[PDB]
Amino acid sequence: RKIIDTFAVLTPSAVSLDMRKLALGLNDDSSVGENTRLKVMQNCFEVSNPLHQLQTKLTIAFPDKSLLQYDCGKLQKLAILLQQLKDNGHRALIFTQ
Amino acid sequence: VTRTAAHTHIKGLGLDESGVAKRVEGGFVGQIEAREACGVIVDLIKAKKMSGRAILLAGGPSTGKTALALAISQELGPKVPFCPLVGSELYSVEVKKTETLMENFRRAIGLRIKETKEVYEGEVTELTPEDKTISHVIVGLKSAKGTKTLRLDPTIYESIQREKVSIGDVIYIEANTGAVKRVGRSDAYATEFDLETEEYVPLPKGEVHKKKEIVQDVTLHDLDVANARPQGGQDVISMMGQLLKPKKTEITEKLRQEVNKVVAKYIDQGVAELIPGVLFIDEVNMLDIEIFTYLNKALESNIAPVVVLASNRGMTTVRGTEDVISPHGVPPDLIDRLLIVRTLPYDKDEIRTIIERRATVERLQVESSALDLLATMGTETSLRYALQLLAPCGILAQTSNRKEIVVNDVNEAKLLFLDAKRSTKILETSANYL
Amino acid sequence: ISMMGQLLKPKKTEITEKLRQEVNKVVAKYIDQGVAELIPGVLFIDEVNMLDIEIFTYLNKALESN
Amino acid sequence: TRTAAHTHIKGLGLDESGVAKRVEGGFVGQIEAREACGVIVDLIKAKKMSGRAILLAGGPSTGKTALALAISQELGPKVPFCPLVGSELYSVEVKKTETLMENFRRAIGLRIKETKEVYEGEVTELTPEDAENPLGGYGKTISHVIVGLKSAKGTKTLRLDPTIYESIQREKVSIGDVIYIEANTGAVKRVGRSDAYATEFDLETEEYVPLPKGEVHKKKEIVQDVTLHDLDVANARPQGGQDVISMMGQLLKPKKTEITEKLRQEVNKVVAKYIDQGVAELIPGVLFIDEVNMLDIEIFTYLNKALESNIAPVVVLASNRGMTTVRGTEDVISPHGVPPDLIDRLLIVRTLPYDKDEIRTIIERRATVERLQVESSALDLLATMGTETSLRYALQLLAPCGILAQTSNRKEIVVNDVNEAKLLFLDAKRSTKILETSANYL
Amino acid sequence: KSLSLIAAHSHITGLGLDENLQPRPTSEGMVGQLQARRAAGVILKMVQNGTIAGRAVLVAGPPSTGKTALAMGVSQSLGKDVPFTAIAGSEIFSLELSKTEALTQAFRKSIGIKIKEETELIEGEVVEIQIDRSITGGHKQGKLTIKTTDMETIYELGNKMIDGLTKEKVLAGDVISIDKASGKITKLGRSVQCPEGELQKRKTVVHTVSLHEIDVINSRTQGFLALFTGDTGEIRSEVRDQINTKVAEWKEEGKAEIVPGVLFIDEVHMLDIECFSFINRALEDEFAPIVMMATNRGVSKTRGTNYKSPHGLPLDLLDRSIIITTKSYNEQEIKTILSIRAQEEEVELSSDALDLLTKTGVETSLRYSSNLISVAQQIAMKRKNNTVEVEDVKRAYLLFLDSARSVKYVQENESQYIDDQGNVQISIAK
Amino acid sequence: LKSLSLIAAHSHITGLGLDENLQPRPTSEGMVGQLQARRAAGVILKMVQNGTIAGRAVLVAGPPSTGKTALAMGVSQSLGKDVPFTAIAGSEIFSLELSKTEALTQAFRKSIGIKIKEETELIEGEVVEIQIDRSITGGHKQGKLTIKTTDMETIYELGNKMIDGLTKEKVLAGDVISIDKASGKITKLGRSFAFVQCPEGELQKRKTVVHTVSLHEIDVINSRTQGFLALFTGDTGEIRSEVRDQINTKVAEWKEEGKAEIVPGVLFIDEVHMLDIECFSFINRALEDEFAPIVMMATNRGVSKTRGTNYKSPHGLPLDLLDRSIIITTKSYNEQEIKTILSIRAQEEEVELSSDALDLLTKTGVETSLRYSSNLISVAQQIAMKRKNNTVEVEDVKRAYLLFLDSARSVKYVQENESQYIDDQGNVQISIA
Ligand SMILES: Nc1ncnc2c1ncn2[C@@H]1O[C@H](COP(=O)(O)OP(=O)(O)O)[C@@H](O)[C@H]1O
Ligand SMILES: Nc1ncnc2c1ncn2[C@@H]1O[C@H](COP(=O)(O)OP(=O)(O)O)[C@@H](O)[C@H]1O
Ligand SMILES: Nc1ncnc2c1ncn2[C@@H]1O[C@H](COP(=O)(O)OP(=O)(O)O)[C@@H](O)[C@H]1O
Ligand SMILES: Nc1ncnc2c1ncn2[C@@H]1O[C@H](COP(=O)(O)OP(=O)(O)O)[C@@H](O)[C@H]1O
Ligand SMILES: [Mg+2]
Ligand SMILES: [Mg+2]
Ligand SMILES: [Mg+2]
Ligand SMILES: [Mg+2]
Ligand SMILES: [Mg+2]
Repeated sequence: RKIIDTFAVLTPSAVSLDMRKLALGLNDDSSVGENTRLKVMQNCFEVSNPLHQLQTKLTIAFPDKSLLQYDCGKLQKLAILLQQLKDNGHRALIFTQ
Repeated sequence: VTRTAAHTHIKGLGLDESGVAKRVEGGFVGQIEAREACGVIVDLIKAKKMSGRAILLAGGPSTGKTALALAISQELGPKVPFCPLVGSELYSVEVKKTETLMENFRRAIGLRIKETKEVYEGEVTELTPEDKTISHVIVGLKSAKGTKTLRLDPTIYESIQREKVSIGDVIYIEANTGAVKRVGRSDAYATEFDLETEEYVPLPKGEVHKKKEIVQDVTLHDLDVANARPQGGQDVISMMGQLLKPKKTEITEKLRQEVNKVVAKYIDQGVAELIPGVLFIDEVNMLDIEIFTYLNKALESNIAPVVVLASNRGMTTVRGTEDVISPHGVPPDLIDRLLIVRTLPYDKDEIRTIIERRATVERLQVESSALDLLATMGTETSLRYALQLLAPCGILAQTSNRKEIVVNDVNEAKLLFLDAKRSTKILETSANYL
Repeated sequence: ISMMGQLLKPKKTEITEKLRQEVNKVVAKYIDQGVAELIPGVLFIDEVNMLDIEIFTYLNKALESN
Repeated sequence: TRTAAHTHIKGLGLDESGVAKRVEGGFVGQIEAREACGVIVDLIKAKKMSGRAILLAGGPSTGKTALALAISQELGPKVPFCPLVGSELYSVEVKKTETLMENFRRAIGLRIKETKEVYEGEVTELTPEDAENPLGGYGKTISHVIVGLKSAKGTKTLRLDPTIYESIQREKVSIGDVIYIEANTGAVKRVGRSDAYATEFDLETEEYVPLPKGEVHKKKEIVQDVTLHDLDVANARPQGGQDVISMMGQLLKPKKTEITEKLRQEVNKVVAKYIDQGVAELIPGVLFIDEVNMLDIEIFTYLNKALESNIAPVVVLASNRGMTTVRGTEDVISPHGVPPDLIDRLLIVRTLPYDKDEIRTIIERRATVERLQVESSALDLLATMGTETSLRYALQLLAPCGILAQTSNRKEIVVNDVNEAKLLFLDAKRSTKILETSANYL
Repeated sequence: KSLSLIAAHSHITGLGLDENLQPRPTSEGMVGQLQARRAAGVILKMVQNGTIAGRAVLVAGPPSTGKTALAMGVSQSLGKDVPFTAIAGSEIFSLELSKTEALTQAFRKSIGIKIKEETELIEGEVVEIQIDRSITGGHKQGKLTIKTTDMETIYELGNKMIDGLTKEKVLAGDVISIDKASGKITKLGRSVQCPEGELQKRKTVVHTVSLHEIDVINSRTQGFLALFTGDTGEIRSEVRDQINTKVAEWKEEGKAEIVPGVLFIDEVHMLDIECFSFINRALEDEFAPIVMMATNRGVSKTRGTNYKSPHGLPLDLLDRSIIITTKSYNEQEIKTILSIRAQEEEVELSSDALDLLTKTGVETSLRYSSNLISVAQQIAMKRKNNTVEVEDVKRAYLLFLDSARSVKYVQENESQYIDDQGNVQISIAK
Repeated sequence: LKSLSLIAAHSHITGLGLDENLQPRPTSEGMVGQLQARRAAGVILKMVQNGTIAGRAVLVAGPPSTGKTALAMGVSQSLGKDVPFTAIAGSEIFSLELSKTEALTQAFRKSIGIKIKEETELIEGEVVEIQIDRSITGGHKQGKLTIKTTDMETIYELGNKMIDGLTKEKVLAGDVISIDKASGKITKLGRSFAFVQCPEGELQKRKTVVHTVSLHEIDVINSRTQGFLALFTGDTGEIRSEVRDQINTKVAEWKEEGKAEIVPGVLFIDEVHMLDIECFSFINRALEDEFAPIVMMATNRGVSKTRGTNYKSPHGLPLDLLDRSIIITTKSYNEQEIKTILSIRAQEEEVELSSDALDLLTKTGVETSLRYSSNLISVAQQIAMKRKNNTVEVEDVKRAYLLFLDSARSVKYVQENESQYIDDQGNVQISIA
């Protein structure tokens, strides 16, 4: 789960909605029976899949928690000097506007 | 620090506003006529008027064909799509060569759109089923600046049930595509348990409903794949639908024409703008005649973007043909629609300048004498070999602690590494097939 | 499962001789009860010269069948 | 009792630390060959060397394959031995390279032995034991659970921690039903009701097993062996009844997929982890490829890099042919069909044709396994025929002579019977001589 | 509509003709080629007549002379509502589909069928729609007000009609069209449009469907997806044998009609011999399109056989086809063609530049000069002058080499270029 | 720590064994002889360890029985951990489910890896006791326990999901466990008093965790939702090139942000003399990409014909590939060097040899091929094991010499008996008379 969580990025930029219902043939109007599509919809609503993580990760791109310091040029060399001052036994102040 | 493989010292064609090519610009020495005729092609692509035009450049090895074909891609800019391709890639086991050749033409024409998406976010207050058919669900999402309730589709309800959301957990719901994401449990419930594995996130700031517009660009073929095959979705029926036919299939001309029509209806609203691109094929001599003869008909089409070919050969037989002999391994009927750009080999001084600039971009110091030796090398063996020996000489200089290359180091590099001409000489006289 | 089995495109497959034999058995019974009547038919092949020697060889064993 | 061209070979037929016997295990002659293979048996029993291949060459009907069957017998049934043909490497499902790599990993087996203490028997009764809780409370507190066990010849009473009530509740056992309890791992397993309770109901859907024999407390060990390939297939293949991926397993078809190197190395990691603790034992096997002359040069090339692998087992090859053009290259000529670079990596074992006196003994030894007995006069004809026509011809004529003897009601073969069998069945040379005299296209 | 930038054939539209079928010297982007235009026109009127089917015709000629433009002008002159199929010879070769089935699929695609259906539709603005929950008195009670300019009336909904109005959210004040027989609602805009007239009108709906499109739907659960996805995968011949009879009965009943479309095959010389053997049988059947084939090559070897047949096609196929020959262009036609391309590409050429471009067009090829006419406009654009000049044509002539010049350069530079034997010299000296 | 290992030909060699000056030692780290070769390989070693250069090809040539394959093995061994090294045969790229060019790109993708690091807190301490609250058919449950360490004794309430985790793996007061807050995984070091002492230090500590994933894995993961299964099952084909073009940009952004660092690897190809021409034509262009792993090859074939073309190219490869590639040749072995190789093989297999048996084995090893003399040394011990003493004697080497035949010895035996062997034409004599 961890590797899938970190290394899944890309998204299918171009999609067509309501192509999923039409692919399986289950929709409001089709040649399939009326109750059969409902029973299939409930069976799919029940049975669970382990791949839901890859599914939800590949659908929407996740900012996660990690882009806070990676989108700021000042935060790139900040935590580094905070580690350097940490290992040297020093205290620091931060003044902002 | 900076990785350099046979490139990155070329920042473009380096042409002035009048079209005249300088002797030295952007990592380019000599080859003035080819850079000029190439810049003319650049302006032709920027004009967008021409379509289905093909220009091939024929020259000896090391003459800089490919290196010049990267400069036009650098000159067009990142906004213009460029599709590097090798003639050996057109052979595919899953789909026929013809479909793989036609596909790249659709991949070479980019189309940028603009669309607005609606976003809902907030902490969940109430969740109730309205329950044959899967009933809808009323969601109580609580924004920080307000409170709003919204009814949801049964499918997005299924995705919600699969995400194990609960009352008081911050979630994220996309309107158009129906995507569902959970950020985490609300920060106010952090004190409910002393030890729990679930992280706590603050309440999303702002209104529940938010909007914005995106300039996002999508290649035309990427838009065609969407209409051709289903794509990932959080529902199970989506995963089964995409898992029913994972193998790629050939697209009929009808679907392509319809997608083109809806593209036109998109450009009528002023939402999108269609721009062409450049298809580049390396080693065109490796193509079968079946791909050439299809290139005869495919270039006559109006939607076919400008394509550029590269081949280094003399008079040779076309692959797949028995008695047919034609220049550059291309059939004579296809060569008619093609325009040729000739390349010339460099002289000694131009080789010396090449090794100089490549040494400067590689960030390495070379003394004048060892530089002259590298030039003589470049004349007596090959241009690629002189550029190849540069790094080992610097490594030996690192072992000797010297900060500059010396004649002794490049001579030692000549002793340790051999070129093709020496190795063939060892091949002619040997015991058992060295 | 049967729904997705209907969704998948029909793909030709090599039919075993056992199933063919069973069909010949039930038809052989129905022709005995008189509920069914079997009639022969004619096969026509054009440009037979385009056939491989493999198909020509299999035609020898195919023509000897009842 | 079925015999096909074999089964008169029992082992190699060697002796203790010495030269092979003249006749042992149905083998006659070729003492040097089965001796040299006898050393290879020791090399395989050493379980040290890896990727060491050998090749036995010789003419047809010289006993090439019987030596491989013999060393296969000498290794024992526990040592894995995979018969394989060079023609089997070509498959439409996957590339030849993946099939060769798979067969290379089918040779090495892995043994697992486990000792577990068990408690089995009927249930005499179940009673809780109430004790004071560490922190005062009004409700009940159980310190232990007492479980009686009845088996044939013995009886016992046990005391368990109170956490057993969850497992007992899961197994739903109450009284008078035989259970299964593992000592350290714990919980329970319900095998079935006791046998004496079948009479109380005239009709019941539950079977009644008898009480366990012997003591109620037992300690037994079970050894299970699995090859590394069979282990990898289970790792690569999904397993579930109702799962969505498994749902796609149905209605679709499984096909052999090329296994990645990462997965193989991952299996090697856990196999090494279990072999370090002493629970696992790795025994290398033997791969055998008949008719290596049928292999393409692409497979011969992959054998060069494949034999240098660390876990690669010992593979024995057989090529009857002489100087030939290697498949895939028309100009190249190498002995036996094996390229010289591949010949460089192996050891050649020569085979010699059998003498007349050895042939007669071959037929007379085949008669015992055939259960048919022949006279001395008719045997002398089978010897000369065997030397002139071919060896496998006289061995092939044995059964028709016996059937004709049964038609004549005689229990032993006669010269007239071997002649009558000669006229009915023709060897290769006679047929090839008949083809020349006929213009019928025969 | 139909965004297109520039095509080779973008200028010629609909060939050209007169009521006497005699071609004009310059008619609708078609110059030159007198006899070829008359024969192609006879074929065109033969298609428009539709009395004869399953006939093959051959268009022969030198490269870049009056060949593809012919079939293009026939397809454009044929106009919309009639099928036209153009496939390359290399396109029928497929890994997933057999060559025979992929060859029959075009014959099924080139013949269309028109099916008409009559429906009664009620459309208009909705000012007020009331819908009530289930009560003991009746299942559901609702009244929708459909307002049109000529007449305004109120309808009481039919139960499941109420499920269609509640199924998709409908806001009062938008123009919709409700289908009584279909049972679905179609929204045409908001009140963007104006009510035309009476609410209910009887209209007929014509649907043009090819034989292939009918064939794919019956072989699959959903075949319309198999149309777009190209996964069709060798439909059974029995299904087609049923489609033909059902179409025959539809024709006898008068519920449908067939349109004899045209099938054009580019690069027929590269077709396999098996396909040539199948075409002979495919032409003699009842439903087949009129076939036109064009091959540049002649007296060559047929693919799949050792011997060389004339024109590159088997004689058995040549018997079934009628041959049309095209002639090389004269000097006076080339300048007019290049002038047509000049008017098409928005390129202004002086007469002095037209003379040089015509001379180069005669000395080398037409396709070349017609490529240069596009390139010179940018060299003229750097000079900022609106019209192209002779010097720009010469500069474009020296910058981009011709084929004949490039061959003569390769023959001298052969030592530098790679050779069939693989020999190359990348070293300058020694 | 130890992968499954048996005695192999490339076993003994570990590391390249080069001096800080890069000059080779006569005998070091299992390698003997071949000075210019090992030094030229060491220049490539420090070249990869530099990592500032990309897209370079090198070739190792020579006759059979060289150690060029051994040399590259020594480069992979001296390369060390954390640097990906991929070695594929030339006949491996051919595949029925995948294109040769696609699989060739798939080989280039596996060689370059990416390292990503992260920090996760950890709680490690002994348990005093466990208190859970449940109700029969009563839903909600409430747990509590008490964690103990030397300097800290505290009490933690149990969440809803912590209960299921503690019930999954049995937790006792005696058992000492270590649990991550974010991961929620329960890790049991072992058993304390009914053999590890109570953990020293604070109860809660934060330690960094590093994850390394190859470019190929990132490429396959993003193709499909079930594409993650293609990692282990190995079934994937025709990966979209747009996915690779996007992954390159995302990885470049990750490098600029400093989030993820890339580790350049080494690509090694064995038996490159047989390869399709489309593969070479694809390599020529593919070596010029920004991320190109360093490519080293091996060709033992002389002048011959390239597969896919009729003409014979020198060395077995087209000149276009020979241009940008560098050629490092190899030389044959001295009579003494063979003796040294056989001796170190005896040390690796742990087999004691007599001096006379070493001289005889060296002579018959020089007359014949080297690998054959290295083959006999393993059987000599088995033959001597029946003599009940551990030694290798000239008699046993002679017996092993008559038992196992050399190739050149078998060439004559085939040539005299050809009537018995099956001829190329198909004729064979199976009868003695
Ligand atoms: N005019 C030039 N200036 C600088 N470098 C050049 C020039 N022409 C060629 N090169 C160098 O030569 C190298 C190989 O040339 P390439 O384009 O691969 O030859 P080919 O087109 O024959 O394949 C490139 O890395 C490029 O940097
Ligand atoms: N030592 C032996 N004693 C008796 N029969 C033998 C002996 N060696 C081989 N055979 C006979 O040879 C046959 C196997 O021959 P085989 O090795 O398959 O021929 P090839 O060498 O062509 O493979 C067996 O049926 C067996 O009866
Ligand atoms: N009669 C014509 N009128 C105008 N242009 C023509 C004519 N014939 C050929 N062309 C020109 O020739 C080009 C294509 O030639 P084409 O007919 O395709 O030759 P072929 O079919 O032999 O390959 C088109 O750009 C078109 O402008
Ligand atoms: N310098 C060396 N040090 C140790 N062993 C060597 C050396 N050179 C060659 N060898 C031996 O050569 C054997 C294999 O040679 P190899 O290089 O595989 O031949 P090829 O070049 O035909 O592939 C190995 O078992 C190895 O022990
Ligand atoms: Mg190139
Ligand atoms: Mg055999
Ligand atoms: Mg044409
Ligand atoms: Mg006919
Ligand atoms: Mg090798």
